[PDB]
Amino acid sequence: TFPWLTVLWAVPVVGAAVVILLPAAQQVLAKWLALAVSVLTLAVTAVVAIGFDPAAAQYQFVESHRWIPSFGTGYILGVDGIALALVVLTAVLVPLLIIAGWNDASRQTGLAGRSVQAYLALTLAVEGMVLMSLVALDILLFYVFFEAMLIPMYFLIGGFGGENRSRAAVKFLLYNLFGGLIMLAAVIGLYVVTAGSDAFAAGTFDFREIVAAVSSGEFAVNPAIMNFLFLGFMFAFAVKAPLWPFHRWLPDAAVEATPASAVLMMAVMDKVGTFGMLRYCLQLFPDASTYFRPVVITLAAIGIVYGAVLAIGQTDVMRLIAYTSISHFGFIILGIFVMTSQGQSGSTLYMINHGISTAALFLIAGFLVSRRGSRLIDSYGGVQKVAPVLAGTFLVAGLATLSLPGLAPFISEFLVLIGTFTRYPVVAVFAATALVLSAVYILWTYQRMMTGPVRDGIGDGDRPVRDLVPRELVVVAPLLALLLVLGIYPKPALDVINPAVEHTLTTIGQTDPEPT
Amino acid sequence: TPSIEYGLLSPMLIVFGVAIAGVLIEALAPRQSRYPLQVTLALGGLIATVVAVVFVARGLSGTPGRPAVLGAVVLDAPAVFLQGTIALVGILGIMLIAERQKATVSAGEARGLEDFTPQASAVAGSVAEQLATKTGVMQTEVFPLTMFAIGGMLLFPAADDLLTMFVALEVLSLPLYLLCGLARRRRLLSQEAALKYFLLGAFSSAFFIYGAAMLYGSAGTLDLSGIAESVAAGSGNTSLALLGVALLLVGVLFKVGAVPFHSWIPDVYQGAPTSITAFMAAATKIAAFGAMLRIFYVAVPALRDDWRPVLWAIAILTMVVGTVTAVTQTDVKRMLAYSAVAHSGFILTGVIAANPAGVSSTLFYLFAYGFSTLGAFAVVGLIRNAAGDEETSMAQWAGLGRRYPIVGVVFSLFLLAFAGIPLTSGFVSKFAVFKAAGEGGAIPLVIIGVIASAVAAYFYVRVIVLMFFTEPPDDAPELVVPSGLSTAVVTVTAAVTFALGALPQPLLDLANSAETFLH
Amino acid sequence: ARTSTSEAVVFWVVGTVALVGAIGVVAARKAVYSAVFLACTMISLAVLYIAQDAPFLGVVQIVVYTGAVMMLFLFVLMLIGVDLTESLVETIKGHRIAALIAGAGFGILVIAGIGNVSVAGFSGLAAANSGGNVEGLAALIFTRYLWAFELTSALLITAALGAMVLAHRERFERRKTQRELAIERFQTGG
Amino acid sequence: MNPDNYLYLSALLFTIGAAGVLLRRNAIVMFMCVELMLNAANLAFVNFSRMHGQLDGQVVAFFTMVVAACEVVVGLAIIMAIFRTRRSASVDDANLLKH
Amino acid sequence: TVDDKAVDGTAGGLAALVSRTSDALRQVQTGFARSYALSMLGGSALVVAAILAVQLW
Repeated sequence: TFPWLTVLWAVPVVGAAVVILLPAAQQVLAKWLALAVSVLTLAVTAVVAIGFDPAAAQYQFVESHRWIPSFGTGYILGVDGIALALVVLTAVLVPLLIIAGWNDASRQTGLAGRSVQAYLALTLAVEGMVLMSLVALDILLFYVFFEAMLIPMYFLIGGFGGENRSRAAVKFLLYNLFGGLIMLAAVIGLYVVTAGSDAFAAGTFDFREIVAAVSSGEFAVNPAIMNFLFLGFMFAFAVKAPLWPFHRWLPDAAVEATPASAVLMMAVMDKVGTFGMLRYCLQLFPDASTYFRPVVITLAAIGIVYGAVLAIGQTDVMRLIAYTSISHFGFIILGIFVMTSQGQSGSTLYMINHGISTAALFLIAGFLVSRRGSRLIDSYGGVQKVAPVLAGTFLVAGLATLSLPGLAPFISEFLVLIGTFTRYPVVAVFAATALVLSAVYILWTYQRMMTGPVRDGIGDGDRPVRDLVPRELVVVAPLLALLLVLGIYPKPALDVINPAVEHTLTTIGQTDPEPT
Repeated sequence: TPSIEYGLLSPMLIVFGVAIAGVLIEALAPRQSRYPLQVTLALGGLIATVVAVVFVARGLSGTPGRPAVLGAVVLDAPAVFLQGTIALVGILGIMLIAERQKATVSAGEARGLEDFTPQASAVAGSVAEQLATKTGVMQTEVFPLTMFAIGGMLLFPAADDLLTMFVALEVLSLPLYLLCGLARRRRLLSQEAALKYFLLGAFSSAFFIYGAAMLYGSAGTLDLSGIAESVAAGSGNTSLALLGVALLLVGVLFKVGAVPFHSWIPDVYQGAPTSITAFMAAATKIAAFGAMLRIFYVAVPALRDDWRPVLWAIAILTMVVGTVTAVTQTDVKRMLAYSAVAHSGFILTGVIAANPAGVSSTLFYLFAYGFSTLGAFAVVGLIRNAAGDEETSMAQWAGLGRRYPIVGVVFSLFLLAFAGIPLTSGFVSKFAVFKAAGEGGAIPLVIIGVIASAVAAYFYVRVIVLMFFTEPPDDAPELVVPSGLSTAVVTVTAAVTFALGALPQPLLDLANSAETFLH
Repeated sequence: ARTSTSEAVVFWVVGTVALVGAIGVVAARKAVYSAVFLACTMISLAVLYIAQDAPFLGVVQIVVYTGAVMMLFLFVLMLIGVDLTESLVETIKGHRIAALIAGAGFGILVIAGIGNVSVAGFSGLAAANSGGNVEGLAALIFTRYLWAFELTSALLITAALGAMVLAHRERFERRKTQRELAIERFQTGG
Repeated sequence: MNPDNYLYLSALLFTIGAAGVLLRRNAIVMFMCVELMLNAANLAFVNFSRMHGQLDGQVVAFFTMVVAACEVVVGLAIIMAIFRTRRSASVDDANLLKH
Repeated sequence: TVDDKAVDGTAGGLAALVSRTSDALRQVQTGFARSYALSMLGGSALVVAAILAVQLW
């Protein structure tokens, strides 16, 4: 059998290496080669998805090799429905981010003229590491790449990006790396516990073996040790997926980085955190996850409402979008930890829809910010008159993030909310208030920016706000199309997500509560 | 007659014979030909040594090591692994040491790119020093000294007796004392570093020998296996044994750089020649930790319940004080010295494990970190101010990567290896030591080391921030290559650092096979 | 365990001299006094070695340390002063008290760790020195410790190299010879 | 007399030597104090060799004497190098490397 | 205000504490060889710890 996942994750990295190795004089050719690598990765993802059988075994396209037996970790890849969803999201988004950031690195000087090549290579490396993390079926391999993906993104923020890029990159890398190091403590504890248990020949990192051992009850561990390990994993994923109050790194990095890099971070990269909760936290520590479910549920709900409120209070458009994304990750984690088929399937579909919707909205806001010279909300006005298409696409993206039923995110949010209510009705209502808060922070921003009299310098002056160029349409139209398709007909995604979710719940001894 | 295992002793024998031959070259070779022979004699001599090691390694595929000189030397798998590591690091360090001036109109290039003053006895800045520099003279006696240091270090892990271990400590220490004071630039700082290192090293060695005396009194023997038998059988005093273990630990900790004994490392690494600093920070750490491993895994395992609590504190301090003190540092070399302190702490966490996993993790950690440190310091040696002095002021490195992307990327790789980022040999290395500690019941040390690594990542990352994210200053420094040797060292070191991160199972199997000392 | 009363008296007097010599080395305000006190301590320790059935070691101590302390006295005159009286005022704030406290604590802890050891048996060395103390030392040195013996040669070479590199001045600064000084436009006399 | 007294004396001498290294700025006096420390170690070794009825401790004392002489010579070379530039033999003068 | 002063405030306080401790420790690096020798002679701490490990304290 062909090692499809190995190629899937290797192609982005090899392409990044080739791109960075290109001479300085091939900048345009470097851009086209990076786009071609992204498209090849997307084709690999497409064939994997097409061959994926949701009715078949839980894990498919499994590749297994000995990598570091001394550490009890093997090169084990395999994609489930949950992993496949995020893999498809990353594969589809990365080319769109590349064609969105086509010229983001143009103005950067020095670096032996490799600025464009460096930017493209870093983006492709992030894509490859994210993909391999998604497909990895080994705790230590997954941790390796979950932590490694930070560095390319750290360079991508610090290099390129705004004036305060350095501080933002430092805060990013240090928050995420402190979390990853706590994960390292938890992972070493997991290895030690597995070694001390007769369930395994020795200390083990094979995710499937450990999951089976814990589910069968053979790998019984002291609930305190399991609680500590789960706390480490959850803390790492909570800094990665911006669970409140650990979110404070995300706004600065998102605003200071280039729009494509910021989207890659929030839309794609940060998802690895939430996915990490869904695959490991629940399945490695079902008892600890169940015990801590109230606390994590409360934190997710507070994140939803608090991020919505802050987004309402923001004056910078991009920071507003970042806080919106924080609230959306709040929804994702709330749906994950409620441990309901509806809740978890909705959270996965929400990972997908939020990736797409935040990508669209953030990229459109980035285009608008590039047209002008300031990110301030008050710096704009009546933009709809000058750039009808830009304003229309921004409205559609906001409506998506606003969770309209005609667009994909609602389907997920609904599904999450439903799942939350059956177990924690008060939390469900508290989250549902975010439906109002999202209308607020989307439509008020639209009113402030696109409506009213055309602000000075928007339709005239040296930096007028011209409508979207064809390339920006190439970026935007696919995202809006995915939003509309996953809103009208989400079933193709759910058909893949629902089985994997069931297998997950079956694994953790959880079931949707019976109706009264 | 006493049987001598020349084959086993072929390592350290090639090295000491080569050092003696280099002294002969100094004695009776014409000036114009001293450097070509010495570098030819040194490098080749180490290459032979490396070959010898592998042959010895093959010889050890049978019996688990064997004594060589009627005790006093034991070549077991850990010993040969450490000796191979030291030989490789010595090859790289001598390649650094042999670097001359990149080029000039006058032929008098005088081993200056390697920061070695043409005449150490000349007063700094004196007309004699200027005339010596102009004439292109250079003290090639450095090459023999280095050999001797390597010699001593090669013996220090392999010493199976307290007396031999002490002699090896002195043999490796004295050449380093001398070499720390030969810097070409900032001669005052280099002389101060040499004086501090000599004073504190003599202090620590006095403690080391006093601890050896205490151990000998407790066990009535100097062989480490004999001391182990004495302590295990309870025939010893059991108080002198503990006191001697503590005093011996003082010396070995000074050599590795634990916090109660770390203070020498920052000053010495800053003041010493950059090439000498690069070679030393790797090789001395490797040798000292090898001796510590032999002491705590062969000589005195039985008193684990007695000395384990102490090392914890040391390790803890070493991870905290070593890292926290590095946070506010503004000098690249000084920061890297504090990083060496913190990494000594990380090694000590694995040493505390007191399990074969501990030995394997420590051996791999030493290999990978010696390489990474050597490469980082070699790169630091290339950043030259306008005046030509090694530009170590960290603020001056702003935009350095944006001007030299290849060197910037290599140095960032080394820094991330030090921080322990995955896909770097440093992460595999930290994971090995922390896994050994966790298996050994020291998971609190794992947690503290994790927090220390989180702290240290900040100051490792600040360098990358300045290098790439900041614009170059008006008077920014420039690279001096300066020759093929330096480029080869940097490239080999970066390649090893990356390979042992991506594909560690090679050499990790070797470390695993070296989990057992000969008792 | 107990030793001959003669040995007890020898230890008391000679070790009193040795302790006073060490105290003088630390406390003597004139560096030359420190060198003399070091010589006294070394000779006292040699006498103690002789008393402890180590005649060769004591005699070698006397010889080599006589030489070494003579050389240190020479370097005191060369580098410090012929009769310079050091101030010994603590230059680092609070360092003197801290150093004294640390030294006292370390000594007390070391003595506590030593405790009673000879109570656990004290073999008479007469068995080993039988056949000659120097003969036994030769047997051990060149059989059990020939490796360390050879490495002492490396120590000597390193010391010589350090002396030649750091301390030896070279042609660019060699003092002018009387012949050279006389011949300088006839500088010296005209 | 109990033989263990010899060890206590060593413990004192070593201690004093240690204190000397802390208390005296002169490099030469520091060398003298290091010599005191090493000779206290030698005395301990001789006492233990007598205690165990073997000469190994005496051999170790001999080798410690060799090491002490070599270390003293290396320190003297370093101090000559420093003095020729700074015209001072104080350890506290080499204070440039700090913080 | 909570975000800017409380949430971000915890990280800011952690960074301030780390920087203050780093400066305090760097002040220990007085640059005098004799102060370093005093810290080394603090190895009396190691000796007493090893001795007390059997004192059961």
